[PDB]
Amino acid sequence: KAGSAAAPFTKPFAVYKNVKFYLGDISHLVNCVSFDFVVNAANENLLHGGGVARAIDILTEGQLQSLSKDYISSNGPLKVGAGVMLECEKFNVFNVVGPRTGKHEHSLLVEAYNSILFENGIPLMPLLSCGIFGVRIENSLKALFSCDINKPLQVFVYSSNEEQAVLKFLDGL
Repeated sequence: KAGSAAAPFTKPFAVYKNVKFYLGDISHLVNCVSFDFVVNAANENLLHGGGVARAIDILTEGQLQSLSKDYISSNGPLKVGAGVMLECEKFNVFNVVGPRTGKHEHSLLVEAYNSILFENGIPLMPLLSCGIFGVRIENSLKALFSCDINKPLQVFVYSSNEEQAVLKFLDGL
């Protein structure tokens, strides 16, 4: 929930330099914080049937998936590490593909986080590759903080376990 809003804001549970972290559903947080685009942790085929992808698709009333079908028909699956901005009616959604855990996960997460950073403006974004893709949250955080972050990021996590992982990670800096 917004504390208030000349542009919305809410208390992050942690801040490190440019990066603010929030515990919250993206469906809620799009009304809590200030951001220029939302980041969808997408799969290569831009099939947004589950997770944060489905939350964002529902927020865009199916526009994300329809724009994604067009993008795929014209351009093909996103490369792991790459992202594409799809401008929906109410939200610009940057769809970025984190790697699955294994070889090259760090460099690929770094490419993905850099693609977010190369978009204009402030993202409201999850950490990438956590959960289903199997990357340890600590490694996802490590990749993110491996990048030159010269703009504000609004980063969200869903569980108190993730929140503790972030606070522990941040403590070690």
